[PDB]
Amino acid sequence: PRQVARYRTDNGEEFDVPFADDAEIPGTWLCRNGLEGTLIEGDVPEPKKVKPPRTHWDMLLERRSVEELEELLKERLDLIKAKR
Amino acid sequence: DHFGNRRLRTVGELIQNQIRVGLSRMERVVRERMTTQDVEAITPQTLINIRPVVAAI
Amino acid sequence: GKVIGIRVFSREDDDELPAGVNELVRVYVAQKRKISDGDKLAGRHGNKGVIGKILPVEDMPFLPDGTPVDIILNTHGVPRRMNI
Amino acid sequence: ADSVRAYLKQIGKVALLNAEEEVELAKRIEAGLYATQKLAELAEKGEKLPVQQRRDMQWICRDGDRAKNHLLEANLRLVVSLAKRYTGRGMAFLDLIQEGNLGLIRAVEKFDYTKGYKFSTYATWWIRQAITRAMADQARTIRIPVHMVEVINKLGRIQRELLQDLGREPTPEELAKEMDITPEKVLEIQQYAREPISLDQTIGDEGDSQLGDFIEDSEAVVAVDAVSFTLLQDQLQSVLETLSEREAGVVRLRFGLTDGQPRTLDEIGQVYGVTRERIRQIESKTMSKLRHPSRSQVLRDYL
DNA sequence: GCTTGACAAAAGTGTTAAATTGTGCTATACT
Repeated sequence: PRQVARYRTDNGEEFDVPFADDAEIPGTWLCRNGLEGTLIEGDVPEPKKVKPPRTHWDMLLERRSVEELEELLKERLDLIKAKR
Repeated sequence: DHFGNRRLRTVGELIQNQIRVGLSRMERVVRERMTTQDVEAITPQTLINIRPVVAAI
Repeated sequence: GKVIGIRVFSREDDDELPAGVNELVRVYVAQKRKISDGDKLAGRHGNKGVIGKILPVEDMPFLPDGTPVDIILNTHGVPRRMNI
Repeated sequence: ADSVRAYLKQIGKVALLNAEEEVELAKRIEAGLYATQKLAELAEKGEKLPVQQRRDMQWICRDGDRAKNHLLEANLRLVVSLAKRYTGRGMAFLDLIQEGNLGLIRAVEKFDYTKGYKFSTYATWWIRQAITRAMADQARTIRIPVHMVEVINKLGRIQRELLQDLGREPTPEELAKEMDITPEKVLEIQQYAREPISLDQTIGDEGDSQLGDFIEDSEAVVAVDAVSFTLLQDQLQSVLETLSEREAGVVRLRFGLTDGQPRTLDEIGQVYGVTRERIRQIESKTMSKLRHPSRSQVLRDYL
């Protein structure tokens, strides 16, 4: 008893991953390539964690209010104008 | 060099030399500790970490 | 051989064993080794050699007393080699 | 000749900064982030801006990133001055430095020029934490979560302190009491702290043999057993012959001798098409037949 | 030679509460 599932990597390589006939078939599979692969047939239901990695903007917004930033930008722009 | 130039460390003496390494490197730790630590808020017990001493023997 | 002594170091009995060790026991076995053919004998002058054979006391070069000799040593010391 | 020498020759080229310069670069960086975010938000909200001004904001970014890079390249010395103290603790000097630079990068991202504190004041925290956190995540061949590396060091601290007060290594009870945890926990903790040893080491005298050579492969096959096991399979085959055709198959399926996977009474009764109780009854009789002296005496030796 | 319904133990399965684990952070100044 062997199920043959094929996944597709982002770079274009394909892989065959034999599974048991009775068990569920995943939608994404860590392949020999080292990258994630999506299965070709069976629909994916891929529930992406959807966790937005914290960025430099997040760290600045949590200390400067948008008004303080707007005032600073005016200072910089009023400075670049003067340079002309 | 010459034969007579041989010293011959005795058991007690070459043991002491190993202690020197333990004490000296212990003072190297106390120098670093006292600068970062608050003055008068530290004692010999807090500055002395005898680990390199006992671990040396 | 025979078992001489046993030393048992337990955990219930507080004792003091490396972390994780519960019980520690050591058995001492003794052996009475008869001088056997193959063993290595030697004198104080560097002469050494194994026991090639052990004859019964009956068939052994014996003095006129009937007093058998204990060991028969060949003339190891070649000339110049000496071992005086 | 030497690499750590090279890294120092380059960071030493950058010119250190005064209190006034830090704030200017800090300002340019924050202006760069907001300018970049404003341009992205205006497209989302379907808004436009004056042509000349919009192009001015774009340059604010190029100047903002130059500020970010300039701010880091100036305080690289600070990272090294902090990385010197953690050498020899199981982490190469450079690795400490690079991890310090990672911490340094974050300090720049969170520094606040409005507080008026010198930059080195707030950067030392992140650079320091970046190095320590790195050691707990990389120093050990067998990784230990930081919280466990945290408690292990706390226990060694109590141990060292208790060692200095009592004049004797504190027992698990003394060490557990002072640390407000069970003595068995400190023991379990003391097992985690142990680090591995090198197989490539030389325990034999004068490199006669490395340590790894003395490790048994207990999983390797045992020739005598593979033969006895083979003779046992052959002997059971004969014993199976004495049983009923169906009765022999039931014993095979019940223990999985044929397909290597046992089957419950229902499954066995499903292949023979009878109740699961009937299979239970049949099996019991097989065992009685198997315990008969004629059929069973031959297999005792196989324990 | 077989099945029924009882009953139980054992094996699962879904739902929750610890605990374990990973990340962020600390503002005299410190190069």
